[PDB]
Amino acid sequence: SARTSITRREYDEWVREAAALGKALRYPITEKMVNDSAGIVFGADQYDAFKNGMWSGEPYEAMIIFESLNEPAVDGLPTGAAPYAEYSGLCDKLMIVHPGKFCPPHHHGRKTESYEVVLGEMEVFYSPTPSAESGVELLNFSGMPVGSPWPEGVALPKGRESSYEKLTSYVRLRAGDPKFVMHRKHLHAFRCPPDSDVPLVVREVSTYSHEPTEAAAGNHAPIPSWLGMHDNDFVSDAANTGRLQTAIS
Amino acid sequence: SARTSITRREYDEWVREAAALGKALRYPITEKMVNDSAGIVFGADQYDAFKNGMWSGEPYEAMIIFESLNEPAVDGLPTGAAPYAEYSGLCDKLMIVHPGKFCPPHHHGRKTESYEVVLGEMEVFYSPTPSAESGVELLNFSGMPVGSPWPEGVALPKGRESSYEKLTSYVRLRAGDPKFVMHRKHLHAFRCPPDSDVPLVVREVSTYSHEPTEAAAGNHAPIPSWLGMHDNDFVSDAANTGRLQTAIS
Amino acid sequence: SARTSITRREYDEWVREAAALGKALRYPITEKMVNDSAGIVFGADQYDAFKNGMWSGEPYEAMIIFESLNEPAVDGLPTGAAPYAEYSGLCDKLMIVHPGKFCPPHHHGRKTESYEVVLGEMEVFYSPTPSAESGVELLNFSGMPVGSPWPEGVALPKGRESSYEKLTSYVRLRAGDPKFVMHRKHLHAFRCPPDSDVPLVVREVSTYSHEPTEAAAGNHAPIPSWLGMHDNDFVSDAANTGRLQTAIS
Amino acid sequence: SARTSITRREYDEWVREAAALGKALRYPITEKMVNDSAGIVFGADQYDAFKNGMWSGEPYEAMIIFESLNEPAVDGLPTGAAPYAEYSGLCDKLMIVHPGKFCPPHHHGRKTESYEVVLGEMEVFYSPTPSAESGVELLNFSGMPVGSPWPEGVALPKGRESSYEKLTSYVRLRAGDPKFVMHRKHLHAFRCPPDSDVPLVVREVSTYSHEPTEAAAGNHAPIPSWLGMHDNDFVSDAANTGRLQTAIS
Ligand SMILES: OC[C@@H]1O[C@@H](O)[C@@H](O)[C@H]1O
Ligand SMILES: OC[C@@H]1O[C@@H](O)[C@@H](O)[C@H]1O
Ligand SMILES: OC[C@@H]1O[C@@H](O)[C@@H](O)[C@H]1O
Ligand SMILES: OC[C@@H]1O[C@@H](O)[C@@H](O)[C@H]1O
Ligand SMILES: OC[C@@H]1O[C@@H](O)[C@@H](O)[C@H]1O
Ligand SMILES: OC[C@@H]1O[C@@H](O)[C@@H](O)[C@H]1O
Ligand SMILES: OC[C@@H]1O[C@@H](O)[C@@H](O)[C@H]1O
Ligand SMILES: OC[C@@H]1O[C@@H](O)[C@@H](O)[C@H]1O
Ligand SMILES: O[C@@H]1[C@H](O)[C@@H](O)OC[C@@H]1O
Ligand SMILES: O[C@@H]1[C@H](O)[C@@H](O)OC[C@@H]1O
Ligand SMILES: O[C@@H]1[C@H](O)[C@@H](O)OC[C@@H]1O
Ligand SMILES: O[C@@H]1[C@H](O)[C@@H](O)OC[C@@H]1O
Ligand SMILES: O[C@@H]1[C@H](O)[C@@H](O)OC[C@@H]1O
Ligand SMILES: O[C@@H]1[C@H](O)[C@@H](O)OC[C@@H]1O
Ligand SMILES: O[C@@H]1[C@H](O)[C@@H](O)OC[C@@H]1O
Ligand SMILES: O[C@@H]1[C@H](O)[C@@H](O)OC[C@@H]1O
Ligand SMILES: [Co+2]
Ligand SMILES: [Co+2]
Ligand SMILES: [Co+2]
Ligand SMILES: [Co+2]
Repeated sequence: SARTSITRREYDEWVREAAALGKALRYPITEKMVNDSAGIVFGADQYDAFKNGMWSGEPYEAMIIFESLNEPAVDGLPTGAAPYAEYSGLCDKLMIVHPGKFCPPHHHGRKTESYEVVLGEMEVFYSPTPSAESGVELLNFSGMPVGSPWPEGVALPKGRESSYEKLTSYVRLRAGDPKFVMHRKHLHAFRCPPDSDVPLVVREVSTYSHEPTEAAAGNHAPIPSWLGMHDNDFVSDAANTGRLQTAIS
Repeated sequence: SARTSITRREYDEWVREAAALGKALRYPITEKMVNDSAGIVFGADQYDAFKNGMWSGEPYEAMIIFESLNEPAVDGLPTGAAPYAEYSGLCDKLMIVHPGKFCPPHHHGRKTESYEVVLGEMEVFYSPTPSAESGVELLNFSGMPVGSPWPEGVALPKGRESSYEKLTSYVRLRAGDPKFVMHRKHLHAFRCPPDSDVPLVVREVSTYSHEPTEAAAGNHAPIPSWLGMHDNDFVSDAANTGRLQTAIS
Repeated sequence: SARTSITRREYDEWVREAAALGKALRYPITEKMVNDSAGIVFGADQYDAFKNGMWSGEPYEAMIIFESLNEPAVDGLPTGAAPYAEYSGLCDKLMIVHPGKFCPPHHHGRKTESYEVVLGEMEVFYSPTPSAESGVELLNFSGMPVGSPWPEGVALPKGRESSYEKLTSYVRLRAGDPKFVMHRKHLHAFRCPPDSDVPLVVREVSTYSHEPTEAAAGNHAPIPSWLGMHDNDFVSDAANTGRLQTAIS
Repeated sequence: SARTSITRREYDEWVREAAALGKALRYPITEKMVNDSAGIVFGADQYDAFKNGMWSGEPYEAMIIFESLNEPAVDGLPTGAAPYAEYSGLCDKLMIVHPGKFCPPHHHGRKTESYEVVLGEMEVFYSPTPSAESGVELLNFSGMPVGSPWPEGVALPKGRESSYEKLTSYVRLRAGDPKFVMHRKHLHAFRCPPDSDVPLVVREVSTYSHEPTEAAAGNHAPIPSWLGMHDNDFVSDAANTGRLQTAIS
C-alpha cells in the first residue's frame, strides 16, 4: 500500500489551505505562488505521509514553500563580483510544516538563511561545525552558536534516522524571538512539534536560492555559471531527487 | 520658533507607539530595537515636523526603523569574495512613516532593497536610470522598471523640493502586492500619503546595511574594509548629517 | 456512491485546519472548542460535499463553527424578565465557510445576529420581510434594509434550490465594513463565493443561541423554559435534522 | 499647573494612533468611529494624565473606546418584553488602555459584558458580590467567580484609591484565554500593567450600552423608557460627569 504519489485532491487541499493560512498571516502570496511546485515531498517513500494525512502527526519529510522573492541582486555589482554573486541575492519565502513533519537534513554551499517564526514553534536541528570545501580557504566571523542538546523523544522518519546523526545542536524558536541565522555550509533540518495544534509557519529570509526546479526551468540566468547551479545538498540521497518534482495523480 | 530638537516625551510617544504598532502586525521587535536611534529626523530643519506633530500630515523628512536583522553573511565565503562581501548580507527591518512624511531622496552603492507593505500604502519615487561608478564596469540583468509619472499634487518638504528632481518614476505599493525591488545605485525616496488614516508600515528585506551610526559604533567589523563604511548617500546634504543621531532634549 | 458520512481523516483535516486558520486570525479558540460538533453538514445528502472535497467549489450546505461564548446573561435580571430572557444573552463565534458552500436558509424566533467578516467575502441572502408569530404583537424599530437583488449566476445546492426562493435580498460583506445586523424572525443564508482563494471567515456576535445539540446535551438550564428550547428553524427539512450531529466514520 | 483639558494635538495623536493600532489588529473601525468622543478622561483632575503623557506609566483614569456596534435588538420582540429590552441588545467595541491607566470602578444595572484581550494583558478588579436593587427580586444562575486577591503593589490614581476598596477580586486576562464575563450589577474596573510595552487592547462584547452622551444625543429611542437612560454608574463622583465629554482646547 506504500503510496507512490499524492492525489490531485490531497495536493490541492494541502496547498490551498496553506496559502489561505499564509494570507491570514499577512504574507504576500500571489496567484502564481500557489502552484504544483509549492507542496514538496522529499522522496517516493515519503508519500506515505498521505496514507494517514498531514494531521496524523507522523514523522515524514514534506513541506510547503511559498516564495515571494528570489532576487539575484546582480544589477549594480562590479564585474569583479561575478564569481561571488551566487553567494548573495535575496530570497523571501513562507514555509509551512505540519505536526511531526520535517524539512530534512541538508546544507547549502552558498545560501545563508534566517528564520522568523510566524505561527507555531520551530525545532531546528543542526551541526555547529561548518563543512569544508576542498582546496578553498573560507572566511569566518560569527560562526554558529553551539545551542542545546536534542530534547528527549524526537521521532524521526522511518529509514532516514541516520541522516540526522551529525545535526547534534538543537534550538526551539518561537514567534517574537530574535531572528535566527543559519550560516551556509552548516547541516540543518527542522520540524513542527508533533503535538502542535497548528502547522509551523516560518518566514525565511536568505541569500539567493539556486534551484534548477520544474517551476524554475525556463528563466534567464543573470550570470552564466548560475545556469543549472544547485545549492541544496540533502544528506539523504532519496531526498535530493524527489525534491525537484511532486507526483500528483 | 524653528524646532532644533525633539523632547523626550515627543520621542518616546512616537517610537513606543510605533513599536506597539509593529508588534500588533507581528513584526518581531525585541527590547533592544526600541531605542533612541529608532526615530530618525533627516536634518535640523526637519525637527519642525514636531511643531504640529506626526499626524499633521505636513511634508517633512523623518521616519522610524526597527531593524531585526543585519547579517554580514561573511561566514562560509571563499576568501576571494572578501572585497565583494559588502554587497551581500541580509538586513530585515520594519519602517514606519507617518502621513505626508518621507524617507528622503538617496541611493546606495552596495545595498539592494525590496519592499513589502504591511499597513497603509507606499508611494515610491525613483530614477529608473542607475548611477555610474567612475572607473568600474558594472553588471546588468533586470535593471529597474520605468514605472509611471508622478501623480498630481505631491507636497514636498520646504527647502528640499530640488532633491527629488531626478526621481522621475513613481509606483504606489499596497499590502499583498508582489515584492518590489530597488536595485543598488538607484536614487529613491518614498512617503506615506498625507490623507492616510494609518502610518505606512513597510517591511524591507535588503542586503547588508553599512551605517556607522551611534547605535552602531561599538561592534566588530567582519571584514577590515567594512569598518566606517557608509552606504547611504542622501541627495540633500542636510540629510546625511542629522541622520546619524536624533537630538532629544 | 452518494456519501452518507465523513471519514475521521476528512473531518479532522477540515476542522483542525480551520481551527489553525482561526488562531492565525487571532480568534480565541480553546481546546474544547475543537471537537466533533464543530464541523456541520446539513443533511445526509450534503455529505457528498466530501466526494470532491471542501476546495471543489461545489454548492453544498456545510460549515464550521467555533463558539467562544454563549452566555445566558440571566444573572442580575429582574424576575419579571424570565420569559423574555431567551431573546437576550451573548453568543460569540467564528464561522468558516469554504468556497461555494452555504450556511443554509433558516431563521430564528429569538436570536438576532451581527456579522464581521475577518477573511474572504460573505454573500448574504435574506428576506427583508420579518416573519409573523401567530397571536403575538411584536416591536419594530429599525427593521431590515432592503439590500440589492441577487447577482447573476449563483449556484445553489442540488435539491435545495427552492429553500432560497424567499431570501430575495442580497448584500456582499467584506473585512472592514460596518457591522451587519440580521434581526431575529428574518430568513437568511450566506455563502463564500466559489472563486474565493480563501475560506470565508466571519465573526458572529448575536444573542443567546438555543441549540439542544450533542455537544450541548449535558449543561444546566438557567431558566426552566430554555431546556430543550430550539431556535434554529431551517427552511429545508433535511437540514434541521442532520444539523444536531455529524456522522464520522 | 494641574491640566484642565487636552490640546487638539494631544487628543488627535492619542486617538488617531489608537485607531491605527485597532486597524492593525483587524478591528473594523470606520471613519465615524474616530471622533472627539472616542478618547475619554474620567474627571477634570484626570487631565493631568497628559502632563507627562500616555506613555508615562502613571496611574490615571482614561481610555479610548471605538464602538462598532450598539444594536437595541428590539425588532422581533414580543411587546411584553418592552420593559426588559434594556437588558439585552448587542454592543461590540474595542477599548484601548495605556500602561498604568484605568477604566475606573463602576457598575451597570443592565449591561453584562465579556472581554477578549487582543493585545497586551488586562488586569480586572471586581466585586464577586452582586449589588442589590431595592424592591426587586433578581435571577441567579452562574454568578461571578471569586478570582484571586490583588497582586502586590498596584498603583491607584491619586485621590481615587478609595473607589477601588470593594473591588476585592482580581484576574489577569491574556490573548487566547476563554472569554471572561462581567455580569451586570457587579462593581468592576481594569487597567493595563504599568510595565507593558504595548497598550492594552480589548474587545468587549456586551448587551446594549445605555449612554446619553454627546456623540449620542441625537438618535431615535427604540423604546420610550430608553430615552435619557443611563447605565454606567461610577463609584467616584468625579468620574460620572467628565465622562460624557472630553475638553479639547
Ligand atoms: O491556486 C492555483 C492552483 O492551486 C494549486 O493546487 C495549483 O495546482 C494551482 O494550479
Ligand atoms: O487528525 C487526522 C487523522 O488523525 C490521525 O491519526 C491521522 O490518521 C488522520 O487520519
Ligand atoms: O523601550 C526602550 C526605550 O524606549 C525608547 O524611548 C528608548 O528611549 C529606549 O530607552
Ligand atoms: O491631527 C493632529 C493635529 O492636527 C494637525 O493639524 C496637527 O497640527 C496636529 O496638531
Ligand atoms: O483537537 C481536538 C480534537 O480534534 C477534532 O478532530 C475533534 O475530534 C477533537 O477530538
Ligand atoms: O482543488 C481541490 C480539488 O479540485 C476540485 O475540483 C475538487 O474536485 C478537489 O478534488
Ligand atoms: O479621524 C476623524 C477625526 O480624528 C479625530 O481626532 C476626531 O477629531 C475626528 O474629527
Ligand atoms: O516615555 C514617555 C515619557 O516618559 C515618561 O516618563 C513620561 O514622562 C513621558 O514624558
Ligand atoms: O543522538 C541524538 C540524535 O539521535 C542524533 O541523530 O543527533 C544527536 C542527538 O543528540
Ligand atoms: O527553499 C528552501 C529554504 O531555502 C530552506 O528551507 O532550505 C531548503 C530550501 O532551499
Ligand atoms: O516634476 C515632478 C517632480 O516635481 C520632480 O521632482 O520629479 C518628476 C515629477 O514628475
Ligand atoms: O535602513 C534604511 C533602509 O535600508 C532604506 O530605507 O534605505 C535607507 C536606510 O538605509
Ligand atoms: O430569483 C433569485 C433566486 O433564484 C431566488 O431563490 O431568490 C431571489 C433571486 O433573485
Ligand atoms: O450558530 C449559528 C449562528 O448563530 C448563525 O449562523 O445561525 C445558525 C447557527 O445558529
Ligand atoms: O486591599 C487591596 C486594595 O487596596 C483594595 O482597594 O481592594 C482589595 C485589595 O486587596
Ligand atoms: O462602553 C464601556 C464598556 O461597556 C465598559 O468598559 O463599561 C464602561 C463603558 O460603558
Ligand atoms: Co536550508
Ligand atoms: Co534606501
Ligand atoms: Co442564523
Ligand atoms: Co463596565
